Amino acid sequence: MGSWAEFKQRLAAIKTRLQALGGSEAELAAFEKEIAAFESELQAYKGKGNPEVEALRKEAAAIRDELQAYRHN
Repeated sequence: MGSWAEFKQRLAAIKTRLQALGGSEAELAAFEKEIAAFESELQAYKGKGNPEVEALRKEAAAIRDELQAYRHN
């Protein structure tokens, strides 16, 4: 419902910022602070969407490692 509506706008917000990474240190630095709130909120974003947001647990995973290189790309 409206819950997954805002979560979709966030995944797209990281697609543009990480598109540069020329600044990196000041760009994907806040990124790490994001994926962190993606787990604690994944359960508190609604009654308890475990399977629903579950798919977002596999995609957000690759969003962390690939972000380790942008730190200095």
